[PDB]
Amino acid sequence: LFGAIAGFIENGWEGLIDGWYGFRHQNAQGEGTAADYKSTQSAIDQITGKLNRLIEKTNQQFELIDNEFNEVEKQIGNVINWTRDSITEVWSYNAELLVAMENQHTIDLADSEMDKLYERVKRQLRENAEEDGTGCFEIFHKCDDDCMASIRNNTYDHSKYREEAMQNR
Amino acid sequence: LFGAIAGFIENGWEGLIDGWYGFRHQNAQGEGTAADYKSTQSAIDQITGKLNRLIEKTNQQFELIDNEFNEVEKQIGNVINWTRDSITEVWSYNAELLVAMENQHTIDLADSEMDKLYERVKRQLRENAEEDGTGCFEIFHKCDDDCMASIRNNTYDHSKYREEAMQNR
Amino acid sequence: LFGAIAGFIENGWEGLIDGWYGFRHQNAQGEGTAADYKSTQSAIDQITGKLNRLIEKTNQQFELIDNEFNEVEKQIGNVINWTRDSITEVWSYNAELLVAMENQHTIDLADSEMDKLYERVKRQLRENAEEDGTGCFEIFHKCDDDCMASIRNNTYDHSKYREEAMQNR
Amino acid sequence: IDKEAMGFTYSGIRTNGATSACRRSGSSFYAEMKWLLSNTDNAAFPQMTKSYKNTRKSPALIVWGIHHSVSTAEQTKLYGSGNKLVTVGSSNYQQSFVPSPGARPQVNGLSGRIDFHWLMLNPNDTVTFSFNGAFIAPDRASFLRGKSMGIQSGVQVDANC
Amino acid sequence: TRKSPALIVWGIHHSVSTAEQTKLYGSGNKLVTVGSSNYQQSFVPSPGARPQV
Amino acid sequence: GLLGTITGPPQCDQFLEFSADLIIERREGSDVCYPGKFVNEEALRQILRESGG
Amino acid sequence: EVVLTQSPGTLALPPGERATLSCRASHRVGSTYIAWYQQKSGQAPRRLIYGASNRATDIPDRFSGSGSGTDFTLTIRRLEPEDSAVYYCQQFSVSPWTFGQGTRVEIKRT
Amino acid sequence: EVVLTQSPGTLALPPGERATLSCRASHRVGSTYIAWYQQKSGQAPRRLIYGASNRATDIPDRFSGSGSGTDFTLTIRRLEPEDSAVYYCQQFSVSPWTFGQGTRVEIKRT
Amino acid sequence: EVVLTQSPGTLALPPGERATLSCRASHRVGSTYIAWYQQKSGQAPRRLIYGASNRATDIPDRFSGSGSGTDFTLTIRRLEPEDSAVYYCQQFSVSPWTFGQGTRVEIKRT
Amino acid sequence: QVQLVQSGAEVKKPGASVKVSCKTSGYSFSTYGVSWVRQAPGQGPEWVGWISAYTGITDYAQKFQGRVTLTTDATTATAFLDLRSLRPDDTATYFCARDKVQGRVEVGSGGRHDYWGQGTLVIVSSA
Amino acid sequence: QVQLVQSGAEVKKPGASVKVSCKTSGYSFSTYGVSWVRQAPGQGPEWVGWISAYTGITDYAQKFQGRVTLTTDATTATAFLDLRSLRPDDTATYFCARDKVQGRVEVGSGGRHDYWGQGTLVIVSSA
Amino acid sequence: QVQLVQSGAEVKKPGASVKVSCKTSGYSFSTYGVSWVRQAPGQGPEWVGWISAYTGITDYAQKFQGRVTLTTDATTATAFLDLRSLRPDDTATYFCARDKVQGRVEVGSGGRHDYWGQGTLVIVSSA
Ligand SMILES: *[C@@H]1O[C@H](CO)[C@@H](O)[C@H](O)[C@H]1NC(C)=O
Ligand SMILES: *[C@@H]1O[C@H](CO)[C@@H](O)[C@H](O)[C@H]1NC(C)=O
Ligand SMILES: *[C@@H]1O[C@H](CO)[C@@H](O)[C@H](O)[C@H]1NC(C)=O
Ligand SMILES: *[C@@H]1O[C@H](CO)[C@@H](O)[C@H](O)[C@H]1NC(C)=O
Repeated sequence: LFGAIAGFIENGWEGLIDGWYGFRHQNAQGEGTAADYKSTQSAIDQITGKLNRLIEKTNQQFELIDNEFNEVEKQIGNVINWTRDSITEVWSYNAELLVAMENQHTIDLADSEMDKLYERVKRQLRENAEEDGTGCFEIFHKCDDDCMASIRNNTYDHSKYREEAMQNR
Repeated sequence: LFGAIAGFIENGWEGLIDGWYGFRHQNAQGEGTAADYKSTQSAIDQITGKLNRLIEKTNQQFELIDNEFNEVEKQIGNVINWTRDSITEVWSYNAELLVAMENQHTIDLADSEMDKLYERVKRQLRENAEEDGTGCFEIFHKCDDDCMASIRNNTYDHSKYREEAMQNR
Repeated sequence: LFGAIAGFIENGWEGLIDGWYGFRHQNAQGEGTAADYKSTQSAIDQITGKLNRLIEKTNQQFELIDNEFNEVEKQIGNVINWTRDSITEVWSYNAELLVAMENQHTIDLADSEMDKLYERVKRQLRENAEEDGTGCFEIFHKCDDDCMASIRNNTYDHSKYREEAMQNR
Repeated sequence: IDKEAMGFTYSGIRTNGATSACRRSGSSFYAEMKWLLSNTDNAAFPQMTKSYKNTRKSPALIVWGIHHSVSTAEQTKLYGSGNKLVTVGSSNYQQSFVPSPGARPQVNGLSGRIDFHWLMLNPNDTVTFSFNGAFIAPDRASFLRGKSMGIQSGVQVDANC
Repeated sequence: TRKSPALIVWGIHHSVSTAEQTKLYGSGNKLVTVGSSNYQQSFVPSPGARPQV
Repeated sequence: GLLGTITGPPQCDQFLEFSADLIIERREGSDVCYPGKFVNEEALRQILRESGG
Repeated sequence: EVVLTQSPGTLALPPGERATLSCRASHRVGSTYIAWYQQKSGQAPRRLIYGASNRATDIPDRFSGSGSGTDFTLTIRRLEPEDSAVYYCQQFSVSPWTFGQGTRVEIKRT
Repeated sequence: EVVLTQSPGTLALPPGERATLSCRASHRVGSTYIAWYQQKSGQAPRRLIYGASNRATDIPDRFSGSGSGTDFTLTIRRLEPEDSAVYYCQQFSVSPWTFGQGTRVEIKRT
Repeated sequence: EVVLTQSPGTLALPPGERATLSCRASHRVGSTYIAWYQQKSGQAPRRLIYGASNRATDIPDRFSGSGSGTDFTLTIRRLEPEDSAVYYCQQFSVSPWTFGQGTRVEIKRT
Repeated sequence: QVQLVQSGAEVKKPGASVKVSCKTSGYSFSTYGVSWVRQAPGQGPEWVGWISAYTGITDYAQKFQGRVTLTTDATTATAFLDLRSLRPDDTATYFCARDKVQGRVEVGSGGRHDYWGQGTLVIVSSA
Repeated sequence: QVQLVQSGAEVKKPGASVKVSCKTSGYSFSTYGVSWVRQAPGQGPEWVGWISAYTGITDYAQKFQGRVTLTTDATTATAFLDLRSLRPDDTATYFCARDKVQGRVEVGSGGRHDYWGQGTLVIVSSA
Repeated sequence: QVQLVQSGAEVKKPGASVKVSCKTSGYSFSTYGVSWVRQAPGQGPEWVGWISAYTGITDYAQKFQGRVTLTTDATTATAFLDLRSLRPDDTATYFCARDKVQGRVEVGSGGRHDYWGQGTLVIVSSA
């Protein structure tokens, strides 16, 4: 894997239909859940990049070289069949390896994006919060809805809550 | 690489024949070393997954198209030889690239698993310990054998040793 | 990606012509910038490893099998053309996938090396500094030029500045 | 392969040519083939025409032979003078054959040669041989039984692996 | 006389017998030679009985 | 013409017994002086091409 | 899940003849994750083939498995009296590990 | 950046004949990131083709795009009077998203 | 480690003839990591070939290296008097960087 | 029915600041975002910039970097194009076009400049 | 000699809880782990669940998730199968089989259901 | 003009410590680093060790691990080879060679043992 999407974060949120990643906060005003648009779009861009690169066709034209109606001579027929089968094997190998390799990277990059957003919030809170261990951040200055929103759009000033938080350890 | 198996962890333990990853603790009761079964098995599963996918053969049957005893005509012979050599080149390329790519991922995923277990323990201790820098955790509440075992099977309650540890910084 | 070269570190230093990675410190003695030789060379080694593996040619000799001057017979000609085109497609596919895959890994491993050096310094400072969030470390014991140099060549003793730093939080 | 008698009866010729090259009792020939001669040690070979239908579900392997004598003298001794023609007809197939008397190097002590030609008669399709000499007729046709693989080797067979 | 190659085709007629061929064209060996720059070949008829198509 | 080195028409007099690691054919080449052609000419060219002389 | 469907339901053949048993998967399974079993009335199923073509220990060489992708075959080259039983194919590539419904083999002659 | 150069500058053809418009890129662009547009004097450009060969909604099937790599083609199989306009090709694989200078199509007969 | 074994031990050939020197590795080495050296009695070894086929600066074009995998060849197309020396092949793909035991080249005629 | 309706034509003095609007109807907003193309009189089309209505991320061409600012609906699903320090070269027809799927993975270029606005002439002169 | 010996047959009332054992001899424990298969009378075999004796990780089929619990030796290398809320459908023969290499990387499926137990009939009825 | 000039020949008693120098001119220092090769009288060449003048990273052969130490210029661009516990086997000619591009990515082996020193005989005997 990477840094655990299916690790310390135990499960995903089926209720999160607003994006691919997001925050779920809890305070004195109730329950809150909002998606993160930029990190979601980062993931979406990369996968879209893959798909559009993979979904593609040749502009190379191949013709008929044997005959379904009146069979060609055996010796040239067997060479042709032997060659075609060989190309089939190569493309069968390429195809299955391609898809397998891409799927490994797709899953891992999604892991990557989740880890990147997570450790970003961690640096965003400085010493005002502590790592829960399940992807959560226990805040030590009772953050209100406006405070939470400042964390979401990366504007949270750590040094304006620092005194209160470090006191409460 | 990833996050350093052959980095901040300077070397491996040849004495660790119980698993692929593990803990080595030191306290007032003596020396201790035990393997981690789950993270080891995670690595073993992934590698086994690769090997069983890679070790495989065709169910495609290829026949004879030239002759070792009485040589075929030169022109069809040269086409056949030219084609076969070409397929050989493709499979030689595929093979060496496959193995090289797989080996890169095998090493890196083993790195990944070690990093995942490491930073898991880090979150498991909260503020009761500090990062040594060589993969160790200096504990500030003199952990006994039962305390160590609670860290090994992910049950260690950080808040039951928190007071003593934060006092000792 | 990985752990952000083009993430929390907002941009690179065009003035850094001494290496690929490095430090830029600020204290009471002025402005300072120096490269890190070992982590740079790690990256350079890996890329050089790729290139020398990729830049290569066959020792397989291929001959002429058709004729530019007096054309071969149509049926064998069409088989030959069909086969050659097929190999072209395979090598065209292999080539573009190879380069694309390598470029993805090159960028990511450079990311890896930057993250490895960064989090190494983080463990090197222990509790004497705090994470800025832009790749910087705010030091709490006013580090002089000799102190900075000790951080650069991995000799900085954290416990000789610990008291002063933890006091200043 | 599974053979099948094609049923070829003749009249006004011989039908039992042989050679020391094919040894069984003494001089023999090809088991599945018949060396058609003329009656006496000369005289003519009356232009004959023989047919055979493939009444089976799969294609029939048909094979025949043209005999190239050591000389034009030997060919007249066998079949008679004048040009000898062998035409072969079917639905897919359509060809003809001419003998070529001449001296060749001795193989198995002989300087005469035999070209073996073959066609694959389709189901319900019929093949017909027009010939006036120098003809090695098939006694039986062949049919393929199913599917196999063929190898060429210089090592022993091991039934235990 | 044209800028591209010309597809030329001809036919050799194999009679049911040598009697029919003499009736059509006359006795003796019948030869057809065909010549060009790249091409160079010859053809011989072959009277005989074939299955009826 | 590469085949000319076998039959030996005037253009090929200097090549009747040649030796090479690399043999190069030119478009002006000609296997023939008296008009004619080779049966299975491309098979023979490929033999002579990898003959060394 | 992966559905293993066997055919035929019942196969009746005289002793010393060749029996061919099919197992067809709904999804492409790697050859390594396929096994064949024999079971007689009352006893535990003994493993005949593992990995689609590898014979298990002390299994007679008249039991040979083949095939790949979605089509797998257990061949009894020459039937013996004690081969009269029920035969199951199994997949354990992805969970749930599923079994075929089975094929019964019966012999002949009164 | 990627330079799209179209040819010809001006194409004049009678109604019902076949028009072929070229767009040649400086760099290899994936077929998906290429579009063709029609524009008449005064109005907004309507999208004809997207992805190098896919027809846009309600676009007549006489507009067909083809090609790959660096050579792309918009074909008007049979010209109609209302096809007299200017035609631009566009690339949006890598920014800046660039346009071709255009090709004008004119009809005939007095 | 990687063992480079050279052949022959000693090669004696008249001046102006073609000399062929072999170096056979135990393991597959990439062509880039192979070098050939010349050494005369008393002096330092001068580098002739690097990367299995690239001539070093100011090296005569009668020294040409070839080969790949485990078989590498240094060819002296036409021997000169000053070519009488000892020739070593070297590998530096994986450490320890190993040398061949060498091949001595001697000339002729009294 | 998806339609892009832009503001009316405009006349500005050189060195001033113009603001063209683009009202959105038919689709949902923040599912695509907008590309802007401008066309000088008698000249071809040239791409100006793109903004996501989903993320807010903008991408400009080098020519306009520093004097162009793209924004999106206060809440009414409408995109704006703000140009300033208007040269006489900036005299052109400014088109907005709905462009590129956002909060979703989709193959192909079906949502690439698929619907355009009627246009907006911007005349930059002093007279 | 590897052998799997299960406990004796059992009769339970509907809604009760059964417990089948599986004693291990021959191999080492925690080197494989165990698969469990059950067979209804006159019916085929169906996989129940798997447990690692090395890690303790269990994997059940959806049908039994929530009322089946697999465990392993207190220290005596033996595996247990605990079913509860026994329906009349749960009437079957319960087989344990040694399954899948653990603390080691190995190619192939040689250690997949390689040795089975004799079986254990579980009759769930009230009469 | 790149040239490697080594120190003069040396005679040491067994069990002592020798120190060969290698002065660098022509190129820049810390752009390559140095390989060391030694040659016993009448024998072939054998690689000793390599040191980067850019990073300082050293790589020795197993035979010399623990009694060889390679270092580089105090500031004067010169490399040193320090051997100790000198056996009589250590009697050889010690060559230094400029080797392997450092602070830069480059294809090929053009900078691999491209320039050598004249040599330095080290005689280890008691007489
Ligand atoms: C080649 O394979 C085709 C099916 O793809 C088959 O119909 C044909 O008979 C084969 N060729 C010969 C010579 O049998
Ligand atoms: C093709 O290669 C084989 C060896 O693989 C060789 O024996 C044969 O002669 C070659 N073909 C011709 C026409 O020489
Ligand atoms: C095969 O392709 C070549 C160009 O690569 C062409 O000149 C030749 O005519 C083609 N073959 C035939 C039979 O047309
Ligand atoms: C072959 O001929 C028989 C006899 O008329 C006829 O019944 C049968 O359908 C024919 N089959 C084929 C394949 O022509």
